[PDB]
Amino acid sequence: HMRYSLRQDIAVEPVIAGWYGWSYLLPPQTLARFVHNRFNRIVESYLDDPQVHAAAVRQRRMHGGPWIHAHEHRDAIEAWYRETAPRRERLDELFEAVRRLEEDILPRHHGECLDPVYQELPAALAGRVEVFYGRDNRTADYRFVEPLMYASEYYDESWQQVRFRPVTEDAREFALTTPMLEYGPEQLLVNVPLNSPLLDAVFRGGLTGTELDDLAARFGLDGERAARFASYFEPTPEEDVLEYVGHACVFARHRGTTFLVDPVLSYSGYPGGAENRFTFADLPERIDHLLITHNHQDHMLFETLLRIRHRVGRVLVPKSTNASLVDPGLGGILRRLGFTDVVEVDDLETLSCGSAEVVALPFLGEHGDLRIRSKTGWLIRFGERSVLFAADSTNISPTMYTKVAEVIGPVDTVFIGMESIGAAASWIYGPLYGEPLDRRTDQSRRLNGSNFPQAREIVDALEPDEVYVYAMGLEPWMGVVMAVDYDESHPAIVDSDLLVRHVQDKGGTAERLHLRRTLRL
Amino acid sequence: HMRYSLRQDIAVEPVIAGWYGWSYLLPPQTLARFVHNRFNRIVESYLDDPQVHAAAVRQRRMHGGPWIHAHEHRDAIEAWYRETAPRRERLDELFEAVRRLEEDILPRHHGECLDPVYQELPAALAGRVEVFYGRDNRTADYRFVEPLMYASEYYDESWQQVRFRPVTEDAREFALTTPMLEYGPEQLLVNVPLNSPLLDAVFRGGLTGTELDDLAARFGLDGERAARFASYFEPTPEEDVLEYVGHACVFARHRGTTFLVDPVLSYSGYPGGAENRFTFADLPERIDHLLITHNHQDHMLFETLLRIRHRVGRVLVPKSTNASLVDPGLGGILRRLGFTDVVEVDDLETLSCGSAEVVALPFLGEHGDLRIRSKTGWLIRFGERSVLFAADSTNISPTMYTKVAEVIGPVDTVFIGMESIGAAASWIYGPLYGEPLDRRTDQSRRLNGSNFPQAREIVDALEPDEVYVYAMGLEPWMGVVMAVDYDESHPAIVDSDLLVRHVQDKGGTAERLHLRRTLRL
Ligand SMILES: [Fe+3]
Ligand SMILES: [Fe+3]
Ligand SMILES: [Fe+3]
Ligand SMILES: [Fe+3]
Ligand SMILES: [K+]
Ligand SMILES: [K+]
Repeated sequence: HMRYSLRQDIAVEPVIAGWYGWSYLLPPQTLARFVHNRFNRIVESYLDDPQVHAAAVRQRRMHGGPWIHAHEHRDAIEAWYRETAPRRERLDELFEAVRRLEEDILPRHHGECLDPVYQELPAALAGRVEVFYGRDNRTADYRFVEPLMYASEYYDESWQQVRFRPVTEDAREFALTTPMLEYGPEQLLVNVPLNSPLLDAVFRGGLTGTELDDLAARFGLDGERAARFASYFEPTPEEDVLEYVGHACVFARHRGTTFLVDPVLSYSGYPGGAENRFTFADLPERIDHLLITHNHQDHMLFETLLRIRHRVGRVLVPKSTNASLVDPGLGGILRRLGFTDVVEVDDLETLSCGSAEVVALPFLGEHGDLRIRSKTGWLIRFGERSVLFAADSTNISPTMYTKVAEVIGPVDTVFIGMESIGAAASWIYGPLYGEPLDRRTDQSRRLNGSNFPQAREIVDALEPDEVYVYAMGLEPWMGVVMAVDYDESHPAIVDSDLLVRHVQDKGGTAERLHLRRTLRL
Repeated sequence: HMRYSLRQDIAVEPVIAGWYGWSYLLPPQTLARFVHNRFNRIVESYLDDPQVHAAAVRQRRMHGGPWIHAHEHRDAIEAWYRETAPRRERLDELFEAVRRLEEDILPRHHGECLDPVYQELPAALAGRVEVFYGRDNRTADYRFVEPLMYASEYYDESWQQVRFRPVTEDAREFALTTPMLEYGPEQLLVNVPLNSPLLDAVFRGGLTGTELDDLAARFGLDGERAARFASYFEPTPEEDVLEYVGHACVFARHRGTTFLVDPVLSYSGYPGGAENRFTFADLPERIDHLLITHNHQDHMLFETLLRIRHRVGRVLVPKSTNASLVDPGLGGILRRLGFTDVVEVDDLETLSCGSAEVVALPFLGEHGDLRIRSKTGWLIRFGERSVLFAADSTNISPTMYTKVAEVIGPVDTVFIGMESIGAAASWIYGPLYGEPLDRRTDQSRRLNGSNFPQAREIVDALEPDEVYVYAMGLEPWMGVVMAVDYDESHPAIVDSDLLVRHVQDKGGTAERLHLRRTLRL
């Protein structure tokens, strides 16, 4: 009996409360802030004049701004907006409760026992927060008891969906500001929790035709919708490597153990695409260790994560207990996505992984000076050979990498990002703030990685033989999550050219990676 | 050939920079605060008038205050104080650097990019801190990069010792405020890192006479000192349990797997002691899982921990990344003590342990409203039977245990502390503050556990059949670390009597435990 698997050219996009899914949309407290302060404003702006959004989207320099890219579908958006009104109002109860805690309850205390705060808590937060004083012993603060927030009614799995659609080209349009509706007859929007075993059945494949119908039924699909689901399937078709796959994503194998860092893959089975890409079909059966450096949209892509989930053994992430709006727990987020073996690792702790050893390295900067602990570089020692994936690590704190080198010893290879001009922090995180900063102050708070002198100092402290600049946002499929417009005048490109020369002139190898590349190890 | 092991009546007391060893003395940044703000003041006060300390120590109600109990040994103390002056001055460089960061550098910023802070850091802190803004986006704060602090010169293992001495009775004198010197010819003070494998050789024992001499030599001992060491040794002499051992310490075995929570043991081999105590000699060969609820002096006793270390498989502790002076990393502290398999667990995460499952439960309160995340209750499910060790958990946040019960399901047995009148927070933590609170405000900040209504609500939310009140500080050997003076008028005792009745009157079993007790499971 014939067996079928998901086509390689069909993307399954994640959806949370109508929007393309990413980390900060899963915890209810942070969803509530984004809905209230960002998403409702984008929709209401659109429904008051669709032509402004049309005019912005018509221009590539505006891509990544607060614009609905599906501007021709006013009625669908309007109906979607009115049907979900009770979900917005439930969530606004959590929004208001946090506001009340922050503005009306906590600032009334000045160093005395905080027991009376708990007796005054809004119902949405009762039993689900902890309060305490900061370092001055007088200014009250709080954090969330995160798993009780996920157990609350404000975390609602029925608001989660996926949208199936074909992929017809390498480039992807910016997706984070457009409601995720079934805009065309080729697309299918299905109600399903992002952690569902049903999604695993989909991605694992190997199903008979009748099994596919059982699966379609468990998804509540019938009729032409079930036939469309079926049409997304087609008859089903070990020594060392290090492979640069794209942006910050690198694949390795060592003595049979596999590793994938900051995962982002592209698709295949459509004509006209670039050649020699590392796509989903190139993945091995098992990904023993998945490593994530930090919680930025371009390093943890839900769409990629859900598709590879069924192959993954263990996930490694940086450790945080902040349990705040700017820094929700990454491990908790990954477990809500259905990853069941997640390990958090602190500064300079070591963990053995197959035949290799992984060490977490400090990662400072690139987070707009927010109190965010969820970031690290990963050093992997593959026997005698050690590789650092530094992602967007900076050298804003001079001497740290010298101090780190004194503990970790020598490193042979360094992948380092050089996105030296980054977005304003308020663009990514502003909806989470209690109130805005004044505008000129806000402008100084950016999400910058290493420029040339910063990278130079890191490489000099660590003394690798090979240095690759990566994580530059050049691959067209990264357009889902960032603006991908490139020229060799860009300060970032110039600064990477300097770094590459610097390293060449010291006797090492160096290169800014552009597209897939097989490598030493 | 005859073999020898450490006598049961010989205690090996930990010493850090001259003082009895406990958690907050190991990280250099917190040692520096305690030395500068507490210990130097106690010594200088003593050396100006020994008779005040004599007069305080003469009275039991004062025990636990800032008093040197070895008051008759003025010259030894004076010489010790003058010989260690260069260690105090090295440490004062770290003290001053932190002060400068907190008072002069950080308050100059008001929301703008913090990069220039790093360029101004004192040398002691360069490369070893991270700065960032709090929730208001304008008030700057910081934390330590903890392993770089341990790699710095301010963390100095040569300042660590142990002191061997006989134990001749159950009661122990309060030890935390008296320099740990060789006050008598029966005592031996040895320079050795607290994490040394040499200490493991000592505690494991089974050594021949000549092996003991090799060991004495590796400790740098010769002559009469080596003979005194030798005299501390004597010829060397599996179904389910739950055993209350003392204060908050409970031992369990389940399907062969062993568990020890909040370890504190007493000694034996001396006449006149209470009968039927669970002492070091009663330990099994292996302690598979060691669990610590929180980082208070009466729940993590270095003296007990070092002695059992060689038997321990894995340590479980609450998770924190605060990396602050009030909340240094517990896991980092345990690894510096030589424990090599330590796992940190967050709110409501589960871990399988032998045949049982452990779940961490939220623990709020009893920490003076400080930002301290290093605290949890432990739920162990031993097959069908589940036991909660709640330690000093409170119910200051109404509804939390109801919300927790909705996630964890039913619990059969609860051990709960009821130390409802606790010390002032500034007594334990005050040396770590940047400056004092005004005195009347400070008085409201206490380290209280559950009183009667608080315990009642917890038991009511969780519905156990057995409830034991524990962790009451009644055992005489807890005098090392707290004042042990008891009467049935004490509000704490009365409130526990009410709780015990309440539970009896609902059909369950209940008891305040006093001394060792074998139990159900
Ligand atoms: Fe980033
Ligand atoms: Fe990035
Ligand atoms: Fe306590
Ligand atoms: Fe206690
Ligand atoms: K829920
Ligand atoms: K050191």
